Amino acid sequence: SRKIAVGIDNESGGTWTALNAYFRSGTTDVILPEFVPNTKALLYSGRKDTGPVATGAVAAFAYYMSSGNTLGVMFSVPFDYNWYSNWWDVKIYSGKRRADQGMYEDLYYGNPYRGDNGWHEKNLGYGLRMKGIMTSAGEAKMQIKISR
Amino acid sequence: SRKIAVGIDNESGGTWTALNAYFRSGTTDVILPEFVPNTKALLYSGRKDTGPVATGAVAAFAYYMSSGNTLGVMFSVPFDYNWYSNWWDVKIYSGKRRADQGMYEDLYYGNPYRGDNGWHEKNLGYGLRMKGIMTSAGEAKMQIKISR
Amino acid sequence: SRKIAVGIDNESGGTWTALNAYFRSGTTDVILPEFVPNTKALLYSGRKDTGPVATGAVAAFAYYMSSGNTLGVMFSVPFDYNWYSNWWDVKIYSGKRRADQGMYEDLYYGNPYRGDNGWHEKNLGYGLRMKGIMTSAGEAKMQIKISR
Amino acid sequence: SRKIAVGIDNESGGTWTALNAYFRSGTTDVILPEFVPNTKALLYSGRKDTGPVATGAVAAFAYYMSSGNTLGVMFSVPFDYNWYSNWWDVKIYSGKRRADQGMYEDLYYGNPYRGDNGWHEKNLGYGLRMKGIMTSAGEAKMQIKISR
Amino acid sequence: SRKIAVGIDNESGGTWTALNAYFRSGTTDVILPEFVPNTKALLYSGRKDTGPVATGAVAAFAYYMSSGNTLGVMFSVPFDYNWYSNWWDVKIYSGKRRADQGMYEDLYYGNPYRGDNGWHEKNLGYGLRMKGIMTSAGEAKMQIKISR
Amino acid sequence: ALAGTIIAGASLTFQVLDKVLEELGKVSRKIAVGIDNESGGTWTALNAYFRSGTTDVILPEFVPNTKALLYSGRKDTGPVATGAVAAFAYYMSSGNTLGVMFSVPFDYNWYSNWWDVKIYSGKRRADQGMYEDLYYGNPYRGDNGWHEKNLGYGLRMKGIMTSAGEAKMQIKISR
Repeated sequence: SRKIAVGIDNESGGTWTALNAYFRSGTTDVILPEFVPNTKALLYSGRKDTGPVATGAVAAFAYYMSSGNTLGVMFSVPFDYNWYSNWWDVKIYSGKRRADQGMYEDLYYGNPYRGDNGWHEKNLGYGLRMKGIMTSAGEAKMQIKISR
Repeated sequence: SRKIAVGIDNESGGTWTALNAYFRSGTTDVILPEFVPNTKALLYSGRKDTGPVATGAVAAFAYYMSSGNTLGVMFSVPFDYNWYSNWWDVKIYSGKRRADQGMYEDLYYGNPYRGDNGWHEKNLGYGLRMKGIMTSAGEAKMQIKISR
Repeated sequence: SRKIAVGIDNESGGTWTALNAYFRSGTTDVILPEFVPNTKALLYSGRKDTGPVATGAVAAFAYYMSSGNTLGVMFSVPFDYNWYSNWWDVKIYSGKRRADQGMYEDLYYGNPYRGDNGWHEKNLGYGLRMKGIMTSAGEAKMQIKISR
Repeated sequence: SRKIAVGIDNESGGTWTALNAYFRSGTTDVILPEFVPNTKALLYSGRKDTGPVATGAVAAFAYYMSSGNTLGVMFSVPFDYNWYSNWWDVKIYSGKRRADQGMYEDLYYGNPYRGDNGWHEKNLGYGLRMKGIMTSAGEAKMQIKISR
Repeated sequence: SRKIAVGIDNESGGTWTALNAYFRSGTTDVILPEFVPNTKALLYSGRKDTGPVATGAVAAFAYYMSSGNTLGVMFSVPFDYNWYSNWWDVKIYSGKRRADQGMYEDLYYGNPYRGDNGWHEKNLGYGLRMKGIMTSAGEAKMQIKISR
Repeated sequence: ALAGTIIAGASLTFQVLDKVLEELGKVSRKIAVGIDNESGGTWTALNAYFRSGTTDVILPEFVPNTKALLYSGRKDTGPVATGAVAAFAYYMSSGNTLGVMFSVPFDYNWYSNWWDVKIYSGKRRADQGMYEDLYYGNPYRGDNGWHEKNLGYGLRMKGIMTSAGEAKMQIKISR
């Protein structure tokens, strides 16, 4: 039972606009919301693919803020923890950058915060910064505080 | 199992009238809602045939806007993903064009948007544009925004 | 079948900032609440990992006192009471100290209070005294009152 | 399937605070009430060890009153009623006395009242009088009216 | 599946004080209430022993009339209807008498009332008069209108 | 309301009859009992002799004038194949015993639905003789139809049930 709940807050004073959600592995059961206005919250979810397949649920999605840049946020809940370990990363990409294979490659193989059930903080730049955390359970929970 | 639930935004400036629900593959448990008023949402569904039958889920839908043309839309959630994938496409067919094999071969075999759970935007013509996305999961649900 | 509900009262008069929650074994279905206002008691839980795996519910977690100090709380809920038992403790670590393997080892191998369903008192220093308990049951509940 | 519930009235003219609960066998899924103010009825419960164990929920708990002494209450719901039997007693102990193995055996091997489903009254002393009961059922339930 | 709900109304003009509840076999899942005030209805219940044991729920209990006398109720629902049958009786005892083995002896071989769902009427003496009835099934009802 | 709660004589209709019938819970041999009180006196609960069958609710102790009663019955719950065939005796305040019977057997293949209402002389507690005399005087078959009988002593009866085991007493006791 692998699934992830994603919650991101928008305080930056601008309107957030949906770009896409790329899925290296796994799938979602809910369509990602097209808008999350200022002083509002975002909800997203995912799950391991139906059927007895030994693969994780690894995906990322891109979100367009009113600032004209794009958040790159990822999650990775794996089926096997023998080698795979849960990871999550947040970055802001200049301009309108669509989430894709390369976005997950960059965020996963850059400095993705370990899913050690610990809050992680860093300045995303562009006057924006993230406070996020994702749990290490087989069914993971994630929550990101985007701060200006 | 693959059951589809389709919602579409009618912000095209004209109330839509349901013409027919051409189901290339699979069937549904609800009737194509006849009227889609302005500033409302149109909900429909579809699902594989009951029983262990190796046939996918494809249907093509037509609606008559007040602009004098007809929207041509279809969905495709295959039975076996080993050889096919999720697909969709949105078009406007001139005048009175009922849903049939026509739009299915014109769109699914034309330039269909991949069912990769990504937001797609293009000008449908006649001063109308579409904004849709549908998850790659078998149990998928899609939102397609039609605006003038 | 092991789990533990964790609740901490914040009488200290200052909001507690969530730092992290290191888990030596086991995971959680809830995230660490980022803020703990004064006169507001925390709610949290920990649980045994999915599967017939011999893993316990043993973890430590810390918060940031508004006084600029780190308050760390540990619990111990083993799966096998034959070789182990319930254990819990609080130890305050000056400044910003992250909960880690060292946190868990030091709290579990210092003077941790037995989960004998018995209330325990000790002034944790820095003008803060802990009053707490956690039941011997494998599906225990933990309640700690932090008094100034 | 053995069960024991504890409800103690407090007409002692002062505040009551929980000291600890000692369980020779069994455990409780609830927290000892840190406070049972005057003219307010205590709430407590317990049950045998979950699993195929041939041990009942035989236990006792020491509870502190504002009078300056400890009220000690024991219960004995056995697993094998064929050799064993239901039991309960309450003794008053000078100063702060903590429930332990000695406390359990004293309240068990002293003059404990039978699980006769019948009210028992005896002068506990120190201005405190006891009127209590608990059923002979395996799901025994105990109620004591502590009055002056 | 042997059980009985036992009720008595206190019209006698004074509060009734609970004394005890002697049991030869069977037990109750609810503590016998401490008092039955004037113009109030008492609720009691009992059940057969847990486990596949060839036993019924036969017992008795006593209450103190505030005028200064003890009233006691007998009930008997056997497990094996092939040989034994339901029986019940009530007669007020002088002063304060505890329900016990002798109480149920005198109340079960003491001309018990045949609970064939038919009213049983006699004067208890001391200015008090009973009125009660039960069914003959394993789940009978015990309602007594004690009146002056 | 409840089987046993007193309701007005006009209130004891077929609707309330089936309501109390279904209130007890669905068993094949289930009987609803309710007797219209136009007898000119308050009825007193004598007893309910049960050669067979059982029930949950109690005889209404007081049945005031212009105020009928409610009652329900149910088949036995055990390893015995019998129906809810039984009877009970009432007593109007006019000074006589109101004796009613209700035969709702488990097996309609051999036995059949029957009922009968009589005013037995004096204080006549319900017993085996009660039910047997009511069943062998003139047992009214469960024909889903009314049966009218002069009860005597300035009393008469008008009652009915269903044919099947889902019996339903709504009997009008008049002058």
